[PDB]
Amino acid sequence: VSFSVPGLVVEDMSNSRWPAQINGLVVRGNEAQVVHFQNGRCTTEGTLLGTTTLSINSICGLRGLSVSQASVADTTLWLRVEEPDGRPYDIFGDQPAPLGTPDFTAVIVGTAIRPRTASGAYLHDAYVDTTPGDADFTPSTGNTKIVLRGGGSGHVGQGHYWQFRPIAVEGGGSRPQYQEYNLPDYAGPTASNHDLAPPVAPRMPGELLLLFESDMPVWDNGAGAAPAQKIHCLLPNEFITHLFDLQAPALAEAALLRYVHPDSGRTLFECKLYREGYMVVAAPAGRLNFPLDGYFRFDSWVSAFYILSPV
Amino acid sequence: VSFSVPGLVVEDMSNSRWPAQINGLVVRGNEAQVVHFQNGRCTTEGTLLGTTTLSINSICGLRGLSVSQASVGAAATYTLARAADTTLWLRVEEPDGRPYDIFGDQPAPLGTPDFTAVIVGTAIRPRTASGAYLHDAYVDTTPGDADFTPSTGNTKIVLRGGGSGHVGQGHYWQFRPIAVEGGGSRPQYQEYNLPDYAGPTASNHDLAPPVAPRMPGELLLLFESDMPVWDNGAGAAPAQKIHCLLPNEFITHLFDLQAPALAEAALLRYVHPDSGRTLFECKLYREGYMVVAAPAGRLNFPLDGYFRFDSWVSAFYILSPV
Repeated sequence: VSFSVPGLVVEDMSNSRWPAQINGLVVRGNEAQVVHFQNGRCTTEGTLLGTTTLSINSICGLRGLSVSQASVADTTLWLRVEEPDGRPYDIFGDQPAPLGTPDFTAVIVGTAIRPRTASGAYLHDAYVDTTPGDADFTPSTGNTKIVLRGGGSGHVGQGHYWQFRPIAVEGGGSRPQYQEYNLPDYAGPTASNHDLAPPVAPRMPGELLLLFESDMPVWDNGAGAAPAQKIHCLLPNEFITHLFDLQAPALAEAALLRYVHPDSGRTLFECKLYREGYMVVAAPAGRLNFPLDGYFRFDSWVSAFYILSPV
Repeated sequence: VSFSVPGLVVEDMSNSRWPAQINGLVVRGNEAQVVHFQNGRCTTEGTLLGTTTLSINSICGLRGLSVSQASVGAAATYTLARAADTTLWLRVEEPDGRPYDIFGDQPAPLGTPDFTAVIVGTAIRPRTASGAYLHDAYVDTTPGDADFTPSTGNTKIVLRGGGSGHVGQGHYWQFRPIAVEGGGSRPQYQEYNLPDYAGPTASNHDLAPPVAPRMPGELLLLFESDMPVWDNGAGAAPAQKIHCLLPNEFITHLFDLQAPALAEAALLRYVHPDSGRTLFECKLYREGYMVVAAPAGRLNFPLDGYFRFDSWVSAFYILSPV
C-alpha cells in the first residue's frame, strides 16, 4: 500500500482538537511547554494514539449515561463516561481517558444535551472545568462532572444519555486560564495519568513543529472584553481519517511533502511528516504567511537526516 | 482512476447536514415531500452540488462581516421575549472567507442551512481586537421570517436576551448551530422542507436537484443522527432526528478521488468484521445517493461495519433484499 496524503486544501480541513476550520499555519519553537496533545494523534501508518477518535463530532467532549452524585443557580450533572460509539470505557485499557476527552486545562463552555429521552429532549448551557482545581474531572476512573449553568434542576436524574459538546473556553482575569498545551489530570488530583500518547519534540537541528491553527471562541459572561484565543493541532481530521483508512507502511522516518498552490502554479514550501504523526519545517517560530487554498502532496520517503529547503 | 468509498465504519462518520455523528441507517419511502437537500450533495465523481462545503465546521451555519440594518398566550410571550433580543445583520460570505457570488451557481453560500426551522446556536465574534465575544442566538429559516435572505447577500441573526452594543458593523461573525426549537407554540422543524433563500419576495435558484429513486423496489437509504431540541428549558418537546445522503467522509473521499463513473451505480457491500460477512448490499447512484431493496424503516444492523465498492452496475441491476 503506497503512502499518500489528502489533496484537500488547508482551508477546507478541520482541527483535530476542537470544532473549527483550520485558518492558519504556524511554526512553534522548542518551548518549555512540550506539545503533548492526546487528541489529533495519528502515525503515518494510520495508528491512532492517545484519545484520538475519527468521530469528529466527539472531539473535546464527554458522553454517557447520567448517574447519581452519591454513586460517585447551578445544577451538577454526573456522567458515567463512555466511548463515542456507545461502548463502555475500559478503565484499565490503553487510553488515558475515553476517546475525544478534552486534552487541555481550562473551563470549557458548551451545551449539555440529553437528545433521546422519551419524556422529552433536553439541553442546557453548561461547562466543564478541566483544571486541577476541579477534583471531579476524573474521566480516567469512569466519571466526570458537568455543570449546568443557572439551571437544570429535576433534569439530571440517573439513567439517561447525555453529551457535552464544546463551544468556547472561559476568559477574563477572574476565571481559570485556558492553557492548550497543559494536560489535565485525567484521574483527578489524587491519581496519575496513564497511557499518554508521547510528547512531540522535533529532534533534528533547524527543524521546528508546524501546527494547524484555528480560532478558539471565548466566553466571558457577555462582556466581550477577554483577549481572543487560538487552538492548534498536529494534523487535520482529514489527514487522520485518510491515514487510518490507508494503513500504508512507513518506508522511512519521514514523508517529504510539498505544499502546492494551484494559483501560483508552483510549490510554495516543503515539510517532513515524521512517521510519529507530526510535520516540521525549516523555519523560525511564527505564523506562516501563505495562502490556505493550497494542498500537501507526498513526493518521497526521506530519512531524518534529509535537509529541508528553508520556508 | 479507480472508484472506491471510505473503509471507515458508519458510527465513526459524520452527518453532512448537521454537526453530529451518524447513529442510524434508515430507509425512506417515496413520500410526498421529496428529498431535496442542498448540503451533503456530491456525485460519485466528486462533483459538489447545491451548498455543499468540505469544511465540516461550516455546515448548517452562516458567517461574514456584521453590517448596519440601514445597509440592508404564545403571542404575548413572543412579543415580550422578542423585545429582549438584539438583531445582528451579516453580509454573508463563503467558508474560506471569500465573498459570496450572488449571481453564481449556488442557491446560497456553502454550508447555509437547507431546511425550515428555528435553528438555535451561538453567534461568535472570535477575532475582534477590542475583545472576543459570543452569545446565545437563533436563526429563523422559515418563510415566516422575511429576513432570512442569504441568496441576496444578507441575513439576520437574533441574539437571544442580550447583545446590545456588540453588533456594530465591520466585525467577523459566525453562527454555529446547536439545536432546533421544539414545542407546539414554536415553528416546526421540517428537515425536508427547503427555505426561501431569497426570502418570500424572490425565488430560489441553482438548487441541487431532487433525489427520488427511479427503479421499482429500490428505496433511499439515509444516514441518521440525533437532532438536539431547544424548548426554553422545559425538556418536554419530542426528540428529533436529522438525515443525510452521504456522510462527510464519503464526500471528501469522492471529491479528492475524482473517479469517473463507469456506469449508473456503484454496487456497495456493507461488511461487518465481527460477523465475518456481508450484511447487505446497496447501489450508490452516480447522482450521489444510496438505495436498498427494503421497505421503509430503520435498518437493524450494527454500525461498526463499513461499505466496500465491488462493481459498477446499471440501474437495472437487481439488489438482494436487505
